[PDB]
Amino acid sequence: AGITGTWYNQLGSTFIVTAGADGALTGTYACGRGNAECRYVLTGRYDSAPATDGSGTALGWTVAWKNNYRNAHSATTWSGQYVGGAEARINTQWLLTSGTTEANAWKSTLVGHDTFTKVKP
Amino acid sequence: AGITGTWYNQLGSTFIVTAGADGALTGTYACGRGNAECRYVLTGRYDSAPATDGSGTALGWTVAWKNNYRNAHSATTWSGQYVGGAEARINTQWLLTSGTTEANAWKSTLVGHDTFTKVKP
Amino acid sequence: AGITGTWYNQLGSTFIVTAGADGALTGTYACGRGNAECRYVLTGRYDSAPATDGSGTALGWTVAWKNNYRNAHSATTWSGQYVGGAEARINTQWLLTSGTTEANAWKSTLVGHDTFTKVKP
Amino acid sequence: AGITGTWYNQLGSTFIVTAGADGALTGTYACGRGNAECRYVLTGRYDSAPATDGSGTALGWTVAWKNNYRNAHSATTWSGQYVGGAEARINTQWLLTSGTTEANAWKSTLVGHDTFTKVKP
Amino acid sequence: SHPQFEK
Amino acid sequence: SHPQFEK
Amino acid sequence: SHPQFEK
Amino acid sequence: SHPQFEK
Repeated sequence: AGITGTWYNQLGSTFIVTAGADGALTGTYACGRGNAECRYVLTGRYDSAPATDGSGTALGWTVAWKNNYRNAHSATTWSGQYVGGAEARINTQWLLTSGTTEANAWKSTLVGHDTFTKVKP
Repeated sequence: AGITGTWYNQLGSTFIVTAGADGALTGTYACGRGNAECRYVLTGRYDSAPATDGSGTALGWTVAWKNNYRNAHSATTWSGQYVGGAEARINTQWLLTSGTTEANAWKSTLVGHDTFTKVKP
Repeated sequence: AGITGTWYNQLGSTFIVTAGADGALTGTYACGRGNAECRYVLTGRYDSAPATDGSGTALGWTVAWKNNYRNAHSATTWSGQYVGGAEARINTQWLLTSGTTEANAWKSTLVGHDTFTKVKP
Repeated sequence: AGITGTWYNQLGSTFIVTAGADGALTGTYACGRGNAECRYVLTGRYDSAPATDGSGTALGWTVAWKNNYRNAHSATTWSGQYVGGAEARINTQWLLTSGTTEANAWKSTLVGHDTFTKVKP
Repeated sequence: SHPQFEK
Repeated sequence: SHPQFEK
Repeated sequence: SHPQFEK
Repeated sequence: SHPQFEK
């Protein structure tokens, strides 16, 4: 599907993903340094039979920010689409939610965007 | 973790999820009617060792809107937190992205919110 | 347009707005206590010739969180629609952005939703 | 405040804004062609006494998509911050809400991001 | 309509 | 199309 | 806390 | 800081 492989955002974070025949996404999200301490599990889904009209391929994934080294009590979803071609990209918007008390719910969820490319920034 | 089970949004859509010991979320998202044609795979992650200070438990999941019956060329991520107690809820914001041509990228991603409860609306 | 007047969110914050014939929104956003220290200027726009097909009326507004008492170096936009009837409401999603250094841009913008009614929560 | 003037997004839309001493934003949003038919009123607010620690200046504005030529029954808020320097920019996330019937509320609000610069794309 | 919201 | 994005 | 949510 | 953005 052209999705499988290593992707880099413009801050130089990386994730590696396997797109399954079935529509499964599985892999790992890491800081650009790539040490164990900054790797986290990533699971999601994608449209495994996209349009052939030049549309992108819709996907999303989640990372819970807990590994064997660290727990940020939070989780980020990226929602977006894969766009193929000589300059493939994955264009995304994300929601980072932290666990809060009900008082602090107002500040629970950050929003932002990421463009992933096959080559580093 | 109190997450495993059936959840209902205020429109009466439902998902059933298994929270794994490891932080895995797996299950199915369905229309309130619940027929095969409206069931879709759901995968995500959650914080499997949340704070014990009365904070919620952060999670997220993705559904690609393709099953054996239908392909809406799109995918929704829910980002939020699980709040336990006699009236448990999962408070969420979501991003629905459709595959588009580069011209139509502007209209690619809808945003909204869902509150899931253990009991129907 | 049914928009002019006092609105209350579910946390009991309030804003008072004047909808101008021209599409202007002007007024004040306050904490439920309503003291001077928690009042802020609000300006926005609305669709002054909405559809008559039972659609809502689209609007939005901004509050910069600076008054004579306080500067939170931040600003919130509410984007939504006004829905008339015996139980009028304004359904909204908001973006709260704080001024940050470029390092801290990731945490610059919170997202959430508000429902405003004519009667207090 | 360095905000007053003409800004261009990466699609080549433009807005011209006057930042008032008081924190007012007023001006016009246009398509890159700039004809009357594609100009719309813009009003918002900004932090008129930002931090001096190298933080950006928080702002937001709204455009209701109605002028003398066209009514798209919708309104967009941009929430973001102004970052000064030789390469000034305004970094933004936006919410475009259309008036809908209650059935169609799900598709009422699009989300996206814009970077404005002093020079065209 | 869209399956996220169909009855 | 929508005037936020028209040329 | 933040004035959008203060009582 | 947060691991989504740490170097």
